[PDB]
Amino acid sequence: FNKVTKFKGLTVLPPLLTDEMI
Amino acid sequence: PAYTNSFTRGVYYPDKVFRSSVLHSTQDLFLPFFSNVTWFDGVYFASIIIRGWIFGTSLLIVNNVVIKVFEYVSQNLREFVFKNFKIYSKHTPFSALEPLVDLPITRFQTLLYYVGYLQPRTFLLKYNENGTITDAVDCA
Amino acid sequence: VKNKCVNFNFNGLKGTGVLTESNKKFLPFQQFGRDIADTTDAVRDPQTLEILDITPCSFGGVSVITPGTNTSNQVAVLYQGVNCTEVP
Amino acid sequence: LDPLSETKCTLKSFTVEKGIYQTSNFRVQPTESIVRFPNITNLCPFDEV
Ligand SMILES: *[C@@H]1O[C@H](CO)[C@@H](O)[C@H](O)[C@H]1NC(C)=O
Repeated sequence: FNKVTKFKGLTVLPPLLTDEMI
Repeated sequence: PAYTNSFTRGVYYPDKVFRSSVLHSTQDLFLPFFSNVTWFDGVYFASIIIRGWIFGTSLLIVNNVVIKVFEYVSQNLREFVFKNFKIYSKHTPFSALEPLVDLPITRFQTLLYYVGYLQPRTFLLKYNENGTITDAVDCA
Repeated sequence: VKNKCVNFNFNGLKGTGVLTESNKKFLPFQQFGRDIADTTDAVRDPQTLEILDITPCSFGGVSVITPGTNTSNQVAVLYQGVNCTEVP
Repeated sequence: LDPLSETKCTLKSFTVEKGIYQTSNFRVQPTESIVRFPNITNLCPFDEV
């Protein structure tokens, strides 16, 4: 989780399965 | 006509816009890095006593500082990039030149020093958090 | 005005935004700051010379959660990516 | 007229099935207007004429 790392109409929608269920 | 190389000098803040921790590539007239300069559209005039500049196709920048051109009156190493009319400057006991003043020309004279002449080029200028151009790379 | 979506015309820069006081420091010559992707993130108050940040006002997409026209006609609405304070 | 009506109009049906359907975009329109110009301290000598 450490190693791997608002705009003009471009919204990033949230992931349905939270990373605490994955 | 003694010649001295100019190493990483003649960089001037291109515009007022503040950029923080952003590398911006600007195509603008600049003195190419590592270019020989004579040592006695723009000039990176520098002086190690020196008083004023007479520039005309006329304007006399006599140094209050008796600037005169229509005429306008205003208020170790010294660097004075001049462009057509924008004057940048820095006084230092890589250094970038603030826009010291902009005033609403074919030949350069001086009265009482190294001169170099700029060309169109593209450079990558690294602004730090406090918006200071710490470094640059000539891309050619 | 501050903290209200307003039309901002600090001299030379025209934009619609929420103007808030900001902590970043512009060098004396600098007027308007800019951020990656080249947007006008901050402006310097001309009269008071303070760094006033600019943020775009709320935008998002409403979505309707329906039980099914047959099961019911009652609906719910998710306003995506907005803060409950600014919804109405 | 209503949130359900907008979903039915988007799907072009009088029946809408169970789910979440994107129908619209919400924007806060600007409340007022502001203009800020620099402290105009400078003035010139018409007074001397
Ligand atoms: C002349 O001076 C008076 C005060 O001494 C002032 O009220 C008036 O506006 C002035 N007019 C001009 C043209 O300077």
